[PDB]
Amino acid sequence: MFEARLVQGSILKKVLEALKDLINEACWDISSSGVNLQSMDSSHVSLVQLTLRSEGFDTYRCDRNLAMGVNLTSMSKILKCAGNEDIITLRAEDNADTLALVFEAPNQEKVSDYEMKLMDLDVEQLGIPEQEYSCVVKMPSGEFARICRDLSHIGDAVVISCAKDGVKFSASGELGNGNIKLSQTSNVDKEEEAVTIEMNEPVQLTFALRYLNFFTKATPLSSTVTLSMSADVPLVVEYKIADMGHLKYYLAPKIE
Amino acid sequence: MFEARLVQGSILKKVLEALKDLINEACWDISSSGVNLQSMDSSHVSLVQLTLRSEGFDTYRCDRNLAMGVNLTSMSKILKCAGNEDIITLRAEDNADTLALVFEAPNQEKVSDYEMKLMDLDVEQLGIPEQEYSCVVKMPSGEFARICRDLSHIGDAVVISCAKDGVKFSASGELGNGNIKLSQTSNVDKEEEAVTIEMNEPVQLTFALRYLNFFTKATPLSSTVTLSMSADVPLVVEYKIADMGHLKYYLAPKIE
Amino acid sequence: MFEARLVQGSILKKVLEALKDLINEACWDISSSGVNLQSMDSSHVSLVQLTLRSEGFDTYRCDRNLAMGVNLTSMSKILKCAGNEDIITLRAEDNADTLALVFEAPNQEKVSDYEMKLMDLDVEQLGIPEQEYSCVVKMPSGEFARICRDLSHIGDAVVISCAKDGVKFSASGELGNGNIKLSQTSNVDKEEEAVTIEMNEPVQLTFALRYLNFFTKATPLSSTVTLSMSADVPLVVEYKIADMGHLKYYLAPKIE
Amino acid sequence: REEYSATCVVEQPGAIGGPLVLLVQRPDSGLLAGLWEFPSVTLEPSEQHQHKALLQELQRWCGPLPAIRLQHLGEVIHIIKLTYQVYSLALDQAPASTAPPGARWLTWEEFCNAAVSTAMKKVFRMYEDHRPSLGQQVLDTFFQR
Amino acid sequence: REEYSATCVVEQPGAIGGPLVLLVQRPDSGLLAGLWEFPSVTLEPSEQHQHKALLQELQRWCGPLPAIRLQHLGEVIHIIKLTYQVYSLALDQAPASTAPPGARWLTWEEFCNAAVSTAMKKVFRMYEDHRPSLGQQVLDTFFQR
Amino acid sequence: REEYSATCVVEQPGAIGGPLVLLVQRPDSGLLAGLWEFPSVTLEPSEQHQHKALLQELQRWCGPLPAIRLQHLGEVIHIIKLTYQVYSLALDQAPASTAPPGARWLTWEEFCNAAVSTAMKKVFRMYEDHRPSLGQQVLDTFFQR
Repeated sequence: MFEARLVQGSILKKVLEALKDLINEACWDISSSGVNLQSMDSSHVSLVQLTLRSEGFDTYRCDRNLAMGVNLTSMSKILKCAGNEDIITLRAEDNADTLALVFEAPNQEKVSDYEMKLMDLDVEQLGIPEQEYSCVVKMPSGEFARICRDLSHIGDAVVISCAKDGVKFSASGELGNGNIKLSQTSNVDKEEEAVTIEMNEPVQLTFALRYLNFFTKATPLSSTVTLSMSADVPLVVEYKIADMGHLKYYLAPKIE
Repeated sequence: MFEARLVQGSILKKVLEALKDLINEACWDISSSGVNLQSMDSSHVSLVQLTLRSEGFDTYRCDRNLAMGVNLTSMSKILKCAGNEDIITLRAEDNADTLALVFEAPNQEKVSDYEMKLMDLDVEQLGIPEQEYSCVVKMPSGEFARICRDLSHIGDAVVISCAKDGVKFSASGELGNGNIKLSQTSNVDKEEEAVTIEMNEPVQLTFALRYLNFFTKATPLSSTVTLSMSADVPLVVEYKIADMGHLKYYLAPKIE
Repeated sequence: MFEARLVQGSILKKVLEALKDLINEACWDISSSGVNLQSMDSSHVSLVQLTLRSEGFDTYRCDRNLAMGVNLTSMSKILKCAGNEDIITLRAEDNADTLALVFEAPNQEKVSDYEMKLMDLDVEQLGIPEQEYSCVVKMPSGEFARICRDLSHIGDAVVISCAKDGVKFSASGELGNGNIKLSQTSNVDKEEEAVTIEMNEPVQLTFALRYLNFFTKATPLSSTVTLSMSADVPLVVEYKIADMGHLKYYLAPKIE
Repeated sequence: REEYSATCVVEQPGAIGGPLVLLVQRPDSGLLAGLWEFPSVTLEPSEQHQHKALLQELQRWCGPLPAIRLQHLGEVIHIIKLTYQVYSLALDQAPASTAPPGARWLTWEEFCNAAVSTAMKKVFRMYEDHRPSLGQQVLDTFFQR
Repeated sequence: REEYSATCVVEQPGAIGGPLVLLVQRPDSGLLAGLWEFPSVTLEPSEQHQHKALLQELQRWCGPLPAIRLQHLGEVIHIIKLTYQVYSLALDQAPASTAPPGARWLTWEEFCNAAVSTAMKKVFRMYEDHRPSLGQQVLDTFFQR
Repeated sequence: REEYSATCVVEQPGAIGGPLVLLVQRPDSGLLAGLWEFPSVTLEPSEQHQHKALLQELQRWCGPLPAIRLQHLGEVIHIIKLTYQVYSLALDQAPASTAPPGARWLTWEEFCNAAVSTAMKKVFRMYEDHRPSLGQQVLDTFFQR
């Protein structure tokens, strides 16, 4: 018997919006720790890793570890029926082949309950070796979205440069090339609309803007984003979910 | 000689917006009482009934009962040229095969006058037996629109349940099913954002969400909507036009 | 060596937005006076004339008259990467076959520099005989846009009438016809949301609404627009760029 | 209002649980819209026995086929006035290339639990002789003239 | 600027008020855009008498037709430099299936009150010999080089 | 995961700098997406020598062609398990009508400086015998199972 009550249902709506376009079907790992989801896209070029700690729920209960295969498209259609201010509740009984979703309007006038048919497929398990990244970049989420959107008009690949000074975004195409240089904000501070660089070794990596434009669909989750890189190592785009967990995207770089 | 002056021209814009997508051509009954319009869609599954009492006009004049066949698509294109704050005036002379529409900007700087070519087709007259409905449901117009929109992602048919407690909206499809239960608001009150149930016999009817999604295009007319049902009786979705009349939609239910 | 620094970069974004859809490629005349651009569309029916005086730039420098052929589509894609509050800088060295564009974010945290590959084509030079127009019409830019948009639903041609009283916009089509009469605002005044007519001889000209709907894409440049006409003389739609220059559209009328 | 139509049940051998049958999808607008049915074609009652319209429609849903098995069955009277002539076609192999978007080759059990019109329900009955499901209503029943 | 073209007036017997004629619609952009005219095809002056481009265009607007009536008429000089060779084709029956989207078979009175180019106005004049309407202008007339 | 494919290098005489070759564009999604390569067709290893799928694909990119020159070359092993059989076709003239949207007839120098897959790089090597460019990687190399 698994039941999880989340007061801020907008979190769950945004999460499916951040996966629907990149992953069509994924497996949900439910346990005492919380919710975990790991899946690569069809091309095996990118991977998403969702973690929702149980402590971030109003109510949490899990009598048995569950492995739920879920059509993310179907689940987003259902979550579309939920209001941003609704209290969402996920429920999965022991001998039930379906997932129950209960949306509760704020003023208790309206109560919705859904039931998606659910599926199961043989999926492979991987691991992410938690290593030391040569350069960690923390920057506003909106700004990173604008950059990845803008350079998509110049070219289809982006070269991220790392140094102690700042981070550089470059792209080239038929019409020309462009360089977006973000300086290490040291005199601004104020809100977390700042840019901080923690650089060890200079990093120079190239990535596909198509996949990055799928990652920035997680922008509504967090005001900021962190990018982690190393020498010939997949990129880590991390979106923090408010004191509940995170949503990390992994993306493979290229070499000749 | 027919002339009708309406200060709030937005009413007429919204009305054509609420008919264009459902009815392509309809006949307009003009008389001393006001304006009346009755027409079914091509499939004969739904029907619209528009009533605009003459008392709701700034100026009204009708020397002869007129039966005007009007391409609603053409009339909406013309009404698109009117501003929400314009004073609209309809005029139809005796020996004129066209309808005159005069839009007057508020500050009198701009005056527009149009003339649609008008048509005529043989249409059949029906009647609506004003009967007693087993359950009348009054609810916010926006909420009813959200419900009909949301369940369209689950399935293509909706089952409306009636009881003394409340009203239930259910739908089923390939991904699963959902139930939207609206409680009888007795402790909320405040504005007309409340839900009131006047139930005699329990009603259970199934309808097509496609047609209902055409009805909710009349949402800007009224803050609330009323739904009337009976045992194996067409549905009455009524939209109140402010102290001028109403816009009623009729929709046939199904049985085996 | 040509360098031009413009604090209000929104001006340049709006200008390319006002040319992209009408002209695909054009030649840029750079000199000590400023920037000039003249080009007809493919059908030779309309012409655009852009003038940006050098005095309207924060910094201006031009050591050699330059004739730059520019793909306007490519330049708008690049200008899309600029924020409305960015300081745009155009730079063109002597022996450089590319145009440099530097976008500077307001708080100096972000600095972008682009480089479009640039092209060259043999284009013909024309001249506009600065003559006396029989009727000059000054009116709000938004209103002129609404008129040209609305009459596009009635017909594809518009007849502009001139007189001492006011200006009339008429169009006819399959559904009917319409007349938009704008009165000479003499009791309104207030802001430049007024309409002034300077009429000598009555003018009656017909134009294609398609091309006029390309001209109104320059609406964000100015709050007002001026229309100049004469007897069998191209139309002059003039958009004033704030103390920097203007953007004039020319459009040929018809006769049998 | 008299409306004349003509349908055909294209039958394929298939594998287990055969034989398989073709079924197209009705448009998303109109009377009895959205349901699946056998390929049909509307025509005037002056041409109530023409094979060209049917064979042309079958080519749009199956491609070319050797016209050497088009067999007549009977008459399906659907209660407008719908008059539908029921035909039958059997193929020795699979369709030309594949089922175009909109077609589904269901089995006998897959067809006895899907969704079709009450008119087509009487169409599958004549095919076997010679060998809670609701339907949208019409407002004409409640609003007389 | 020299531009070579070639048009043809496809004529059908029709019924009352005949004969009927085919007419395609010009694109919504360019010089004299939006008006209706007979099917035409642009080509280089090095190939100013080729029937392939015309017959191929006619098939796109009528389908296959027995090439047994393509008759030459004369030369239409339109004042770029437009040179158009005028042909003529007459059919004994109706088009192959129907008029594709963009075609209209108008009568003699239906054509004498529609909207065509001044070049096509001279095209219908040569066809009858052997048997307030405004037009968009060009800014080249006001802005000399 | 074993994946069987088969490609062909359609060669045209052309003019200067010949011979010319055809090249289609890969889809914008998947592994090595967006790059140009010779026309290829995926198939099961049970049908690893069929010409129908290749010749049908060539018709979609060139139209009909006299099947009188389809010559086998060798085997291209691409490191899933991609097995691609390399063929060759030479035409005596130009394509049927023109290159459909998505095709580009580049020269030898125009092809030695464009963008192709490392698998196709070995395909052009076998054709010449008998006569900084980066590529997207896969997360399987960093996340073992």
